[PDB]
Amino acid sequence: GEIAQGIKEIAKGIKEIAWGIKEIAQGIK
Amino acid sequence: GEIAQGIKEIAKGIKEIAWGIKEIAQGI
Amino acid sequence: GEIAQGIKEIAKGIKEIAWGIKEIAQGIKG
Amino acid sequence: GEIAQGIKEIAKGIKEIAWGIKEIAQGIK
Amino acid sequence: GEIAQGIKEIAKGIKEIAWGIKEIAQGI
Amino acid sequence: GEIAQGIKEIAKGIKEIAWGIKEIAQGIKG
Repeated sequence: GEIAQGIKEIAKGIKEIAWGIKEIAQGIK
Repeated sequence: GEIAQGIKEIAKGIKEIAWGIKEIAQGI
Repeated sequence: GEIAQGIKEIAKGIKEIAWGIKEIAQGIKG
Repeated sequence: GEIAQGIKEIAKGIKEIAWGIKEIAQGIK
Repeated sequence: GEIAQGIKEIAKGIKEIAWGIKEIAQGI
Repeated sequence: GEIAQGIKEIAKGIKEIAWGIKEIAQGIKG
């Protein structure tokens, strides 16, 4: 499904955002 | 299903983003 | 439902992100 | 609906995140 | 419906967040 | 669908946010 695909792509991007935010948080410390 | 799984994975990632944002806010 | 629960947990996390971003924005004012 | 309510609350929080990010972006300049 | 409207408003807010993040990245 | 379109536009914006966050993270390395 187009919706199923979109949700999968959002999940992937959110995982990448979570990683980058942790990098920023550690990089500020 | 696949949608239920995707929503669960998004919820998990958003919880992790919320924690990291709090760490940035405290770190600043 | 599992979807209903997931959406509720996303709403909760988004509220927490919104709070932290506001704290950062104010904290950059010093 | 619980889903309808959740989506409304997410939309509200995303609007607030958009505002705060713009504040940070301007505050960095 | 209400869900379709909410998803449209989320899409709009995410576009605005994407622009602001790019401004921060360029500003840094 | 309107929902299908909205989800696609969210996916696109989230990919762009992910890119910008990576740029910030690397840019904080200098």
